[PDB]
Amino acid sequence: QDLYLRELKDTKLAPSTLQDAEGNVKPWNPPQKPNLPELELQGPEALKAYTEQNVETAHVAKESEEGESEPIEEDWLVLDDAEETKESH
Amino acid sequence: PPPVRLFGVEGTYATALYQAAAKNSSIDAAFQSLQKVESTVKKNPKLGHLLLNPALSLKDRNSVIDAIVETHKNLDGYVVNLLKVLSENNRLGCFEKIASDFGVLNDAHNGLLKGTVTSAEPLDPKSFKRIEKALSASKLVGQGKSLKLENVVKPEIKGGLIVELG
Repeated sequence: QDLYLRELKDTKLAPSTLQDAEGNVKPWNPPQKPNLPELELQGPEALKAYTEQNVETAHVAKESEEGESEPIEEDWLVLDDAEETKESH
Repeated sequence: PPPVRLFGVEGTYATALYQAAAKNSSIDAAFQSLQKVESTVKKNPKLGHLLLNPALSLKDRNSVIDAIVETHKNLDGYVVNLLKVLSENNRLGCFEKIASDFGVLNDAHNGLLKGTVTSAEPLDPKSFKRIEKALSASKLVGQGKSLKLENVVKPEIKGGLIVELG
């Protein structure tokens, strides 16, 4: 149909100008290529953790806590304390 | 049975007039007095349009109907009785005059604008609707070619919405 074919033409070659050709758009002043492709590509990381989300900051798992291998001082006091607690058993 | 019921709305009077007059011949005879009456009413801007007002008294309504009929024998036929009956039953029947015309067309003329994607104002006065339609359309396109503008084919709106909504 002419109304279909003409619509397809005006909506395809112009769609070519918008997307399929890097001619941006004459009717609209700011091209989306200088707006979306790189800066708004940081919009994904603007919503994400910037230079940190894609990066995934290095955080190595640490060691758990222990008694510093100290039986010279902790063992005797622990024994006395446990025996004192045993006085009401 | 009439050609098709006109779905009432003060068209009951016109439907009954068509049926009764169709008991007789009273076809061109009925429509002729009606056309003369409507022309007479148009011929009097006031007193014939302000006469088509609810405020007219019953004596006033009968008198106005009689005066309209007084234009010689322009009110010949059962249309006189119908006008008098409406004079007390329902004052306004100019739409009933158009409905009587519609019944006359249904009896003899038929036809209405097609449309589809065309806003043309043509007519196809023939009983059949499988032959003359194309000739009428092509003629009205190649002759006159008036303001048949629907602006654009609605399919433009259709495609625009279709693309714009995924």
